[PDB]
Amino acid sequence: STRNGRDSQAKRLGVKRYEGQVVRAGNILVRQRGTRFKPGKNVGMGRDFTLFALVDGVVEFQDRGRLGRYVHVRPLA
Amino acid sequence: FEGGRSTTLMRLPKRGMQGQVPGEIKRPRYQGVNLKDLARFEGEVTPELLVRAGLLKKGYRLKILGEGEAKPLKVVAHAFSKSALEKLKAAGGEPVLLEA
Amino acid sequence: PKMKTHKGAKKRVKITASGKVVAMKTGKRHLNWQKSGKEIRQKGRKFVLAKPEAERIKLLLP
Amino acid sequence: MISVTDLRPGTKVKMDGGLWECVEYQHQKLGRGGAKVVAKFKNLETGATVERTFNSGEKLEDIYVETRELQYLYPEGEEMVFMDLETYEQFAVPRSRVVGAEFFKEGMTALGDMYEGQPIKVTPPTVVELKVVDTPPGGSKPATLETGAVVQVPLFVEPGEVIKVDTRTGEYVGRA
Amino acid sequence: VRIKLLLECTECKRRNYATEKNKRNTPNKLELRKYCPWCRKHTVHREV
RNA sequence: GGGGGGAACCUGGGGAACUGAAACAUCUCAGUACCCAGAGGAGAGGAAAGAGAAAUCGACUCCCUGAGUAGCGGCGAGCGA
RNA sequence: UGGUUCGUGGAGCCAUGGGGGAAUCUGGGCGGACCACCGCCUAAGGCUAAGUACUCCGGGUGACCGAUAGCGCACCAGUAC
RNA sequence: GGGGUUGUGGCGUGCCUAUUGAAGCAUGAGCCGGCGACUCACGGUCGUGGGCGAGCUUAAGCCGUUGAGGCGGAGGCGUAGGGAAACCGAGUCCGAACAGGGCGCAGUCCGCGGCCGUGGACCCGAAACCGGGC
RNA sequence: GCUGGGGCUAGGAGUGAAAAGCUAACCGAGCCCGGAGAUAGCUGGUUCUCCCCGAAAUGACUUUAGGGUCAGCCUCAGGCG
RNA sequence: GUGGAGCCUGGGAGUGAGGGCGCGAGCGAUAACGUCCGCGUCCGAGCGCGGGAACAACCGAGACCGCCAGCUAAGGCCCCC
RNA sequence: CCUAAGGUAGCGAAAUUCCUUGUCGGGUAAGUUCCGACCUGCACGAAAAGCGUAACGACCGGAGCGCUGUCUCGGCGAGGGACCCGGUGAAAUUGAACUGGCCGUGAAGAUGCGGCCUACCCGUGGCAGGACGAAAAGACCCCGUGGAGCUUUACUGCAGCC
RNA sequence: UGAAAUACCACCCUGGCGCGGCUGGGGGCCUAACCCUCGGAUGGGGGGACAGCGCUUGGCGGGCAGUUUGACUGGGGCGGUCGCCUCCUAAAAGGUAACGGAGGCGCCCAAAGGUCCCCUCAGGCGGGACGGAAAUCCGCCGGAGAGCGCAAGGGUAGAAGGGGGCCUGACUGCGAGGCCUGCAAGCCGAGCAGGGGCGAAAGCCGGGCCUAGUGAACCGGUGGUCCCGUGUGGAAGGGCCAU
Ligand SMILES: [Mg+2]
Ligand SMILES: [Mg+2]
Ligand SMILES: [Mg+2]
Ligand SMILES: [Mg+2]
Ligand SMILES: [Mg+2]
Ligand SMILES: [Mg+2]
Ligand SMILES: [Mg+2]
Ligand SMILES: [Mg+2]
Ligand SMILES: [Mg+2]
Ligand SMILES: [Mg+2]
Ligand SMILES: [Mg+2]
Ligand SMILES: [Mg+2]
Ligand SMILES: [Mg+2]
Ligand SMILES: [Mg+2]
Ligand SMILES: [Mg+2]
Ligand SMILES: [Mg+2]
Ligand SMILES: [Mg+2]
Ligand SMILES: [Mg+2]
Ligand SMILES: [Mg+2]
Ligand SMILES: [Mg+2]
Ligand SMILES: [Mg+2]
Ligand SMILES: [Mg+2]
Ligand SMILES: [Mg+2]
Ligand SMILES: [Mg+2]
Ligand SMILES: [Mg+2]
Ligand SMILES: [Mg+2]
Ligand SMILES: [Mg+2]
Ligand SMILES: [Mg+2]
Ligand SMILES: [Mg+2]
Ligand SMILES: [Mg+2]
Ligand SMILES: [Mg+2]
Ligand SMILES: [Mg+2]
Ligand SMILES: [Mg+2]
Ligand SMILES: [Mg+2]
Ligand SMILES: [Mg+2]
Ligand SMILES: [Mg+2]
Ligand SMILES: [Mg+2]
Ligand SMILES: [Mg+2]
Ligand SMILES: [Mg+2]
Ligand SMILES: [Mg+2]
Ligand SMILES: [Mg+2]
Ligand SMILES: [Mg+2]
Ligand SMILES: [Mg+2]
Ligand SMILES: [Mg+2]
Ligand SMILES: [Mg+2]
Ligand SMILES: [Mg+2]
Ligand SMILES: [Mg+2]
Ligand SMILES: [Mg+2]
Ligand SMILES: [Mg+2]
Ligand SMILES: [Mg+2]
Ligand SMILES: [Mg+2]
Ligand SMILES: [Mg+2]
Ligand SMILES: [Mg+2]
Ligand SMILES: [Mg+2]
Ligand SMILES: [Mg+2]
Ligand SMILES: [Mg+2]
Ligand SMILES: [Mg+2]
Ligand SMILES: [Mg+2]
Ligand SMILES: [Mg+2]
Ligand SMILES: [Mg+2]
Ligand SMILES: [Mg+2]
Ligand SMILES: [Mg+2]
Ligand SMILES: [Mg+2]
Ligand SMILES: [Mg+2]
Ligand SMILES: [Mg+2]
Ligand SMILES: [Mg+2]
Ligand SMILES: [Mg+2]
Ligand SMILES: [Mg+2]
Ligand SMILES: [Mg+2]
Ligand SMILES: [Mg+2]
Ligand SMILES: [Mg+2]
Ligand SMILES: [Mg+2]
Ligand SMILES: [Mg+2]
Ligand SMILES: [Mg+2]
Ligand SMILES: [Mg+2]
Ligand SMILES: [Mg+2]
Ligand SMILES: [Mg+2]
Ligand SMILES: [Mg+2]
Ligand SMILES: [Mg+2]
Ligand SMILES: [Mg+2]
Ligand SMILES: [Mg+2]
Ligand SMILES: [Mg+2]
Ligand SMILES: [Mg+2]
Ligand SMILES: [Mg+2]
Ligand SMILES: [Mg+2]
Ligand SMILES: [Mg+2]
Ligand SMILES: [Mg+2]
Ligand SMILES: [Mg+2]
Ligand SMILES: [Mg+2]
Ligand SMILES: [Mg+2]
Ligand SMILES: [Mg+2]
Ligand SMILES: [Mg+2]
Ligand SMILES: [Mg+2]
Ligand SMILES: [Mg+2]
Ligand SMILES: [Mg+2]
Ligand SMILES: [Mg+2]
Ligand SMILES: [Mg+2]
Ligand SMILES: [Mg+2]
Ligand SMILES: [Mg+2]
Ligand SMILES: [Mg+2]
Ligand SMILES: [Mg+2]
Ligand SMILES: [Mg+2]
Ligand SMILES: [Mg+2]
Ligand SMILES: [Mg+2]
Ligand SMILES: [Mg+2]
Ligand SMILES: [Mg+2]
Ligand SMILES: [Mg+2]
Ligand SMILES: [Mg+2]
Ligand SMILES: [Mg+2]
Ligand SMILES: [Mg+2]
Ligand SMILES: [Mg+2]
Ligand SMILES: [Mg+2]
Ligand SMILES: [Mg+2]
Ligand SMILES: [Mg+2]
Ligand SMILES: [Mg+2]
Ligand SMILES: [Mg+2]
Ligand SMILES: [Mg+2]
Ligand SMILES: [Mg+2]
Ligand SMILES: [Mg+2]
Ligand SMILES: [Mg+2]
Ligand SMILES: [Mg+2]
Ligand SMILES: [Mg+2]
Ligand SMILES: [Mg+2]
Ligand SMILES: [Mg+2]
Ligand SMILES: [Mg+2]
Ligand SMILES: [Mg+2]
Ligand SMILES: [Mg+2]
Ligand SMILES: [Mg+2]
Ligand SMILES: [Mg+2]
Ligand SMILES: [Mg+2]
Ligand SMILES: [Mg+2]
Ligand SMILES: [Mg+2]
Ligand SMILES: [Mg+2]
Ligand SMILES: [Mg+2]
Ligand SMILES: [Mg+2]
Ligand SMILES: [Mg+2]
Ligand SMILES: [Mg+2]
Ligand SMILES: [Mg+2]
Ligand SMILES: [Mg+2]
Ligand SMILES: [Mg+2]
Ligand SMILES: [Mg+2]
Ligand SMILES: [Mg+2]
Ligand SMILES: [Mg+2]
Repeated sequence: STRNGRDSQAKRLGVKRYEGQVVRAGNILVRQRGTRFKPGKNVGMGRDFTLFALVDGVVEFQDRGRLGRYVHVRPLA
Repeated sequence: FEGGRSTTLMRLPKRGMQGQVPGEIKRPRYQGVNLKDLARFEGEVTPELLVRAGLLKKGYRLKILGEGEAKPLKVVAHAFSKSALEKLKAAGGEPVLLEA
Repeated sequence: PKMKTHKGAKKRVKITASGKVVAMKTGKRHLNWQKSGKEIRQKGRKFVLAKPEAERIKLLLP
Repeated sequence: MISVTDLRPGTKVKMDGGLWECVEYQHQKLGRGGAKVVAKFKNLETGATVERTFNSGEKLEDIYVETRELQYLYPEGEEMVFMDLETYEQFAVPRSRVVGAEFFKEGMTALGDMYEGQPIKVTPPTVVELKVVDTPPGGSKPATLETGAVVQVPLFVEPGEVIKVDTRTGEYVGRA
Repeated sequence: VRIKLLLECTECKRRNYATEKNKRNTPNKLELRKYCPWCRKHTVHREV
C-alpha cells in the first residue's frame, strides 16, 4: 500500500533542428520550458517559449557567454 | 469493431439533416453532362437522345453544362450552367423553361 | 447475402473523389467557452488515415 | 456520489432523503467475503441517529452542509433573521430551525448549518449574556429576560441586572 | 466553478456572442465590454 | 350437413429462449420454434373510402428491379419498406 | 395496444380492448401533426378463376452415393434391442 | 556386384501436443483397418486471364433446344464535383473577399485466385436456457 | 404401526415429522423430442511433396490483462532507383 | 557503402506468456534458476554440429546433398579417448 | 461524555473462553479430558427463551466394578480361499520396450543422459519402495465480461393487493 | 408615538357577504339492474347501485422473473491504485518498467489580460520617536539567494518582477509550415482580410513567464440563422453557427 506511483506523460523537449540543417519558415526549432535558448535572426518564439523559423534558411547556434544562447536562421543566400 | 474501445465512432455526425420520417422529399434532380460530350452527336440533342446515348439516363432533368467546346446545334435541356449557356451563345440552342 | 451499409458511418463520414475518407473534426460539442477561436474555428473537415481503409469497407454499396 | 469505503466521521451525506453525518465508521472484512462498511449517523436537524451497513460498492451522495457563523438582526413574522458575518447575506430562518430561538438576543452571534444557503440548525453558545428586565426584588424567583423568555434565578439578581444563562438548560449560570 | 460561472456577450439588442467567464462575488454585479460581432464591426457587448 | 386422417405447402388464433448486442434490460434471434383451429389441391389476396405528385396509375397474387435505397435504431448491435 | 421502414417520434395511415358518439352526397375518408387551398376515393355486407407454395405419390434426368457411402432401412427396419 | 542376419566397435534423450523450456516423472495414443476437420450462397475488396470501351452489362421472362442457343435494356456500375441543404458546377465550401485554405478531371462484364462480411462458416465438446409433450 | 389392491397431486410444479430429501439406479429444479449445428474470447484436433523468404512474445487503447484494434516486426505483386 | 539494403501504393499474415547470459539501474536482503526497465546477445525457430563429463541459450560455429581427402575453432594431446 | 436505552433474574474458561493446559479443589503413581468452584463473560442471558428437572436415549463426555488375546506378546488348532492337477476362463491398463544401483546432470524427484558399480538365460510363491503406478480432462485454488440455486432497503419488471 | 405612521394612490393579502359561470364532499331512504340465498321461483327473502367485473390512473409489491454485481494485483480476497502536472529512477538525443522514491491538479484573475512609460530584489552592517527579531525612514554593502496566485521543474532584474495612463487582440474570416503522434487528439504558428487597442514611431495585441486546472460521440436544452419544410402555401420537426 503506497502513496506514490505517479508521473506525467513525457513531453519530448529540446532542440529539434540542429546547426546546419535546412528548414522552412514555420519549423519549430526548439521546444523547451524556460528560455534555455533564445530567438535570433529570423527566429521568433512562441507562447510556450518555442523557437521557430521565420524564413527558409539554415540554423546557427550562437553562444553568447553570460548573454545566453541563440539560434538564428541565415536564409539561403 | 473492437478492442471494446469505441471503434472510432467518436467522430461525429455533422451530416446533420439525413432523415425525417414520411421520408425523402420528392424533388427534381439534375444530371450533369458537359457540352464536351454532346460533341459526340450533331443534330438536335434532347434529354433522351442522351439517355439512349449513354449519359444521364432516367435520372431525369438534364442540365447540359461544363467543359468542352460547344457546337452549332440545338440543345433542349432542363437547365444550363452559366458557362455553357455562354459557350453555346457562341451560336446554338437555349431551350430552357422546358416541361408542361 | 447483399452487404448492409453501416448507417452509423454514412451518417458521419464521407468518401471523396480521390478515395479519401472525410470526417468532420471532433471536439466541440460542449467543450467550448474557454477555447480559442483558433481551436473552435479549426473545426473543418479532415483526412482520416489508416482507419478509413476500415471505415470505407462499410459504405460498400454507397 | 461518494462510496462508503471512503467515508470518515464528519463526512456529511444524503440518506433516505435526509441529512446526516457519519459519526462512527468501521471497515469490516471478516471471512473471505466482500468487505463491508458499518457506520452510525446523526440527522443534521433532528438529533435522531441510525447505525447502518453497506457493501464495498454502494455509493452514498456527499452533501455540502458547511457551518458558517450567522448573526441575529431582527424578528419578523414567526421568523427571525440572521447574517453570515462573512458575506453578509440575509437568512430568514423559521423559528423551528433556530435552536433556542428564545433565550437568544437581537444582535447575538450563533451557528448555522448552511445547506444550499439556508440554515437548518441555528444554535447560540452554551450560555449567553442577557439583561433581566423582570423579577421581584423579593430567592429562586422567575426573571423575564430582555428577550421575553423567563428564567429561574437567585435573589441578588434584580431588575436591570445582566446575567448568564446556559442556552441548553435556560438555567441561571451566574451574573454578568 | 460556482463563484466563477460561464457567460457570453450580446451585441446590444441582437445576436452574436463571445462567451467568456465572469466571476461572481468579486468584480461582478453585471459587466460589459467592447468586442467585434460577426456582423458589421465593433460595439459594446452585454452579458446574459 | 358435420366428426377423423393427410409428407410438405396455406391461412388464422396464440407464441418462446438459447443467441447477437464481445455484460445487459430497450433491441435482436422472431411473430421464428412450437401449440391450437381451419382450408384445400393448393391457401391467402382480390375490384379502390388505393396509390401519391405524375394533365398520373388503375383488382389481386407471383418473379426481377427499384434497394441494402427511403427510412428505422440503447441512431448501438442491427432491422429494412 | 397492435400492424408498417416507423422503438413516442413532428407520427399520420391500417386495425381495435375502453369512453364518448354522427351524417347519407352542402354526405364521408385519404394525400405523414395541424390549417387552408388543390386533388384522389367512396368505409362500416359477400364471392371470384389464373399467374404462386409444397411433394406422401408416378416418371425423367444427374462432372450425386456405391454397402463405415447413399434414406435410419439395398437384406422381412422404424424391426431386433 | 546384391539380398538376409548381426558379433564387436563408434555415435544416439520415443512421436504429438503445449510450453521461456519435455526423453522427460507434463497431454494424447493397446495395435491394425475404414469414417474423420477451412467449404458454399449472396455480397465486398485486392489481384489476375480474357471481352468491349465513353461506355460496359442485362435481371425476371419469352422463343428454341431438350445437354443448342438466342432474345429480353427494366435495371445496374461508369461518364463530376463540391455543399448539411437551397443550389452551383470544373469547380464548390467556409467567408464580406475578388485573401486564404478543404475537398475536386478514372470503366465495366464474365472466369479465376486471396481475404473480409452474413449465415452453423475449420471440426468435435459443455455447465445451461426455452417450447411441447412423457 | 406395518401391509395388499384401487386411486389422486409433477417440473419452478408436486410431495416432504424439513435433508434442498424424494418425483422410475446421479434432483439446488426430472425425462424425451424440438428451437439446435445454442454460445464456448476455452482445451483438443487439422491429413500429399519440394523450393524461396521468414517474424513476434513491444508500444498505445481495451469491464483489457491467457481476447482484441492501430502501430512495430514477416511476406508477396507493382512502382522508384 | 548494390545490399535478401532502402523508399512508395496495394494483397496476405503471424505476434501482442518470452527466456538465459553480459552490462547499466530500480524493487529485494550487496537473497533467489527472484523481479522490473535499458543497450546487446543467444535460445526461442540453431534440444542441428565441436568443446563444456552429462546440459536450450557459457566457449567454438549459422548445418543444400555426396566423399574411406586436407586446414583449422574452442578445447585439448598419460590410459578410457 | 454518549445513547433510543445502556444486559435484570439466572447461569459463566460453557456444544459459548482468544489468551488457556486460566486458577484453585476432586479423582490419578501421573489428568490439555471429566466433575466441582472461582469470574477480566476475547464473544452467556430470558419464547432464534433463561435457569433447573424425575423418566427416556443404539445420542456425546468422564470414572469405577466384573471379564476378556485389546495389549504385554504371541502360540496352537478347525473350516473356506490361497498353492498343485483336470475342466470353463474374464478385467481395468497398455506409445513402443532389449524395463538394474549409486553420485551427478537434466523443466529443480532418471530403467532411458554422464561417470562409475553391479549383473549368466527364464520362471513360480510371496512383499508392496519406485515405475511422480491405475481409476476419475482436481473437488481445493484462480481464471471465464461460463452456468446456475439462494438473498436483499442491488437494477428492472410481473403476479397480487391498494 | 412605536419595531413599524398616519393623507391620497398602488399591488396584494386574512378572513367576510353580494350577484356571474365553474367545480366537489358527503347523510339518509328506495328498488328494478349485479351478488347470496329460498319446501324448485315470469315469485319470496337479504345485500344493493355498494360490491363483482371491463378500460384507464398512481402506488405497494424478492411472492416470482430477467439480469448486474470493474480491472490492475509477486495466487485471490481485504488494502491500495485507476485521468492530468513536476522531479528522480531514465544509463549526458527522444523514449523507457515496478503494489520503485517524493510532491501537486479538477482551479484561478476584469486585472493576475493588451499596449506605452517608468521602477529593481531578498537579505546583511550601521543609523534612527512610539517601534519584535523585518511595520515606516536614511546610508552604504548585496547580481540574484527575492519575486513571479498554487506542486515541482526549466526560466527570468538588457523582466517574465513592481507601479501608473489609456484599453479589451480573453478579436471575427483565415492559417503557410511544423512539433508530437498507431488512431483520436494535444501544442507552436509567420503572413493575409475585416475591424480595433496602445505607441511619436519601430512596432506590439487572436489571454495569463511556461509545463496540470480535464471529458470522444450519442441524446437533449438555449439563443441565432434563414438551409429542408412529404401535392401547394404555411406550420410541425429538423439542419448549420453559437453555447
Ligand atoms: Mg503504478
Ligand atoms: Mg511506474
Ligand atoms: Mg513516465
Ligand atoms: Mg516527467
Ligand atoms: Mg453544437
Ligand atoms: Mg465559425
Ligand atoms: Mg446504388
Ligand atoms: Mg399468426
Ligand atoms: Mg401462427
Ligand atoms: Mg433475453
Ligand atoms: Mg450477448
Ligand atoms: Mg385459389
Ligand atoms: Mg394450379
Ligand atoms: Mg380464394
Ligand atoms: Mg423484425
Ligand atoms: Mg428509444
Ligand atoms: Mg410499433
Ligand atoms: Mg384509426
Ligand atoms: Mg388509437
Ligand atoms: Mg382519421
Ligand atoms: Mg390518399
Ligand atoms: Mg389527414
Ligand atoms: Mg383514394
Ligand atoms: Mg375472400
Ligand atoms: Mg458404380
Ligand atoms: Mg465392400
Ligand atoms: Mg448404411
Ligand atoms: Mg497429442
Ligand atoms: Mg510453464
Ligand atoms: Mg516414460
Ligand atoms: Mg499430470
Ligand atoms: Mg509422456
Ligand atoms: Mg493441461
Ligand atoms: Mg493414459
Ligand atoms: Mg477459404
Ligand atoms: Mg465471392
Ligand atoms: Mg474479375
Ligand atoms: Mg480551391
Ligand atoms: Mg495543403
Ligand atoms: Mg478489363
Ligand atoms: Mg473474389
Ligand atoms: Mg481483407
Ligand atoms: Mg467467410
Ligand atoms: Mg401425462
Ligand atoms: Mg397401502
Ligand atoms: Mg396402483
Ligand atoms: Mg419444460
Ligand atoms: Mg415447490
Ligand atoms: Mg415422512
Ligand atoms: Mg432417484
Ligand atoms: Mg424444472
Ligand atoms: Mg436449473
Ligand atoms: Mg436458434
Ligand atoms: Mg454443439
Ligand atoms: Mg453465454
Ligand atoms: Mg535464410
Ligand atoms: Mg526479444
Ligand atoms: Mg470500458
Ligand atoms: Mg495481452
Ligand atoms: Mg496488425
Ligand atoms: Mg504489406
Ligand atoms: Mg506482454
Ligand atoms: Mg521482458
Ligand atoms: Mg534478454
Ligand atoms: Mg539472479
Ligand atoms: Mg541453466
Ligand atoms: Mg527471470
Ligand atoms: Mg513458441
Ligand atoms: Mg537467430
Ligand atoms: Mg536434449
Ligand atoms: Mg571434436
Ligand atoms: Mg559435449
Ligand atoms: Mg552443445
Ligand atoms: Mg544450442
Ligand atoms: Mg547457413
Ligand atoms: Mg591438423
Ligand atoms: Mg589453439
Ligand atoms: Mg591416445
Ligand atoms: Mg468463567
Ligand atoms: Mg458449572
Ligand atoms: Mg478447565
Ligand atoms: Mg462467548
Ligand atoms: Mg489431588
Ligand atoms: Mg490419588
Ligand atoms: Mg487438576
Ligand atoms: Mg483418553
Ligand atoms: Mg467445570
Ligand atoms: Mg442463546
Ligand atoms: Mg428473543
Ligand atoms: Mg431450548
Ligand atoms: Mg441449562
Ligand atoms: Mg428414540
Ligand atoms: Mg490375537
Ligand atoms: Mg493362524
Ligand atoms: Mg481348508
Ligand atoms: Mg486351514
Ligand atoms: Mg486350472
Ligand atoms: Mg534385461
Ligand atoms: Mg537423480
Ligand atoms: Mg544410467
Ligand atoms: Mg511397489
Ligand atoms: Mg498385495
Ligand atoms: Mg495416478
Ligand atoms: Mg482440468
Ligand atoms: Mg465482469
Ligand atoms: Mg456471467
Ligand atoms: Mg337499505
Ligand atoms: Mg330472486
Ligand atoms: Mg332485493
Ligand atoms: Mg333490500
Ligand atoms: Mg362498483
Ligand atoms: Mg399499475
Ligand atoms: Mg425489488
Ligand atoms: Mg432473483
Ligand atoms: Mg427462466
Ligand atoms: Mg439472456
Ligand atoms: Mg481479477
Ligand atoms: Mg495477495
Ligand atoms: Mg478492492
Ligand atoms: Mg478497494
Ligand atoms: Mg490519456
Ligand atoms: Mg535524464
Ligand atoms: Mg534521455
Ligand atoms: Mg533591504
Ligand atoms: Mg535597524
Ligand atoms: Mg516594530
Ligand atoms: Mg527598528
Ligand atoms: Mg530583513
Ligand atoms: Mg497597464
Ligand atoms: Mg492552420
Ligand atoms: Mg499544414
Ligand atoms: Mg493525429
Ligand atoms: Mg496558466
Ligand atoms: Mg502580465
Ligand atoms: Mg450510444
Ligand atoms: Mg442535437
Ligand atoms: Mg431549438
Ligand atoms: Mg420554403
Ligand atoms: Mg407522400
Ligand atoms: Mg402533407
Ligand atoms: Mg407541404
Ligand atoms: Mg396562404
Ligand atoms: Mg431552427
